[PDB]
Amino acid sequence: ALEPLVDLPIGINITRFQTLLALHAAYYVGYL
Amino acid sequence: FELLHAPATVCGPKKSTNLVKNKCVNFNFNGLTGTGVLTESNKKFLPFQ
Ligand SMILES: *[C@@H]1O[C@H](CO)[C@@H](O[C@H]2O[C@H](CO)[C@@H](O)[C@H](O)[C@H]2NC(C)=O)[C@H](O)[C@H]1NC(C)=O
Repeated sequence: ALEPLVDLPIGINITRFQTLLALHAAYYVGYL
Repeated sequence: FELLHAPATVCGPKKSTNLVKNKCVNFNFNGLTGTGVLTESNKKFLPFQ
């Protein structure tokens, strides 16, 4: 169960995203 | 105006009283007008509620 962290009233009309990786593990993506 | 059960951040200039407990009172919390006995409770609200 996931509690909220943040809400942004920032008005973006989004359609796309990506992650960011740190360098000089795995990740999973699903939809609502 | 946003009306929600989430924490308020804009309020009218109503002066806050002290809190009175174990006694029947006519309360108002952030515009939440009601009437009842306010008392300390073991309901552990999550930090966002
Ligand atoms: C939100 O932004 C998108 C572009 O990022 C707008 O365009 C999309 O929706 C239109 C609906 O009429 C389509 O005509 C476009 O082809 C479509 N474009 C893409 C790339 O998906 C969209 O209109 C915006 N939302 C509103 C309510 O206008």
